Amino acid sequence: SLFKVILLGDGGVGKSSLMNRYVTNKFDTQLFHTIGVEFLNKDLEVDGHFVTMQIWDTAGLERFRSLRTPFYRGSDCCLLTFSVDDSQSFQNLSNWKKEFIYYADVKEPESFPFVILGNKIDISERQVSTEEAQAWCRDNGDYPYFETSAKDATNVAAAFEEAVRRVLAT
Amino acid sequence: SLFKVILLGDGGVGKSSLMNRYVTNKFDTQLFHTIGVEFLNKDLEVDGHFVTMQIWDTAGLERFRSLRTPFYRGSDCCLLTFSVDDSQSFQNLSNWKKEFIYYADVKEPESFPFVILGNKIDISERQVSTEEAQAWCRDNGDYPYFETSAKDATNVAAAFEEAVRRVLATEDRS
Amino acid sequence: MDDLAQTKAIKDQLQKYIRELEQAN
Amino acid sequence: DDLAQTKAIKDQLQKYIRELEQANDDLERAKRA
Ligand SMILES: Nc1nc2c(ncn2[C@@H]2O[C@H](COP(=O)(O)OP(=O)(O)OP(=O)(O)O)[C@@H](O)[C@H]2O)c(=O)[nH]1
Ligand SMILES: Nc1nc2c(ncn2[C@@H]2O[C@H](COP(=O)(O)OP(=O)(O)OP(=O)(O)O)[C@@H](O)[C@H]2O)c(=O)[nH]1
Ligand SMILES: [Mg+2]
Ligand SMILES: [Mg+2]
Repeated sequence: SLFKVILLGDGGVGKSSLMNRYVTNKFDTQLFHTIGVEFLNKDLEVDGHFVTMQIWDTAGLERFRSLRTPFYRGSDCCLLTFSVDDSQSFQNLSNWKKEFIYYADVKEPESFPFVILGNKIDISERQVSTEEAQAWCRDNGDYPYFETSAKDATNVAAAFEEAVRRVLAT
Repeated sequence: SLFKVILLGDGGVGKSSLMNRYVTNKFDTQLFHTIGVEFLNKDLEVDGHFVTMQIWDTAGLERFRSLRTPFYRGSDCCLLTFSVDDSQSFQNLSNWKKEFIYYADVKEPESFPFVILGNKIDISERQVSTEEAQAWCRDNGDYPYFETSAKDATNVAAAFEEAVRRVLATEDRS
Repeated sequence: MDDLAQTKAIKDQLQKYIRELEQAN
Repeated sequence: DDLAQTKAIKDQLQKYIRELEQANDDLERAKRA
């Protein structure tokens, strides 16, 4: 059926910018911060399988927790997103993983598919290195890691495609 | 074809209850104040004409003005609602007409269809009389006036049906 | 109507959020 | 158009919360003064 994949992470890491880049191929400098949730349909072929997908976009800001968390239920894959110019967004990945598992109410949460995205790699002055992000992914569930730029349209489809592969695997 | 009709009026006069009575034939004592706008669809036949009526319910409370006003535009007919047990809600009619006229931007206000509803006639202790309500309607557009009860269902169906008639009457005015 | 339904569900959740902001204020 | 119209309502709701959020930023910055 319909693959549900959902984007979590700190405010301003680029969640809405990744989803909009992937679905409508647009990018904007002054996007409004998300109030609650959004979803866009997206249909694709992955490894020759036709897939129907619904990308869910959630607010990063803490005060909107109560708006996002009812919509975690029934998600097939979770994309944990940080900005590579924001070491705090990277340190909070564990907090986002736990927030998902607490509200998602998934059977066997220890084998649930997470994909990790480090966004904004167009910015030269990085606060998070590739190696430390890979160390964390390897050491916290062994998740696939993708460095992305919504702005430059770098590696954006590859992250969502891999999420589909992980659901198909499950 | 589709007919958009909109309910305006003070908080708690029974706009939501009027719509839920008409569409779902239910009534609730403990009904929550409306946050923003709502709509429901109802299919009916008025005078041979098979019609879908989209009923727009709005929040009456002052703080929700900016929430409701962007949905005034496109209404074929406006239902100004007051409560017969609330004199203030009746005094406010002029304000609600002026607000609808501004935000839906109705030029030709002299011919746009309004229907006035005095709700809660099931309450004994009235605070607005039938004649003074009928007076106001004659003098401010000569509108149809309906004394209704969402609680009892009195004249509810008739009120909504009449709104379709006023729309059919001016749509046949070409 | 799962898309319409889903959007209704989001709208409802936003209205809950306003209902609780307003009651404190 | 019902899906389209519900989206418009949600948009207004989100707009309202943004405005409300601004109102509280004004009172909180009033308390700090
Ligand atoms: N250089 C660069 N800037 C980006 C990129 N993606 C987003 N931005 C900028 O960073 C800001 C944050 O983007 P958003 O997608 O709104 O961030 P968010 O995660 O949706 O934030 P919340 O909605 O609060 O969760 C935007 O105003 C963009 O201009 C990127 O890939 N590269
Ligand atoms: N006796 C009686 N009570 C009613 C009637 N209509 C509504 N009520 C009661 O009065 C209250 C107000 O009804 P609502 O439909 O919420 O009024 P409203 O105009 O929608 O108020 P807002 O949503 O704030 O604009 C409800 O809780 C009902 O129980 C009626 O016809 N008769
Ligand atoms: Mg966003
Ligand atoms: Mg109401």
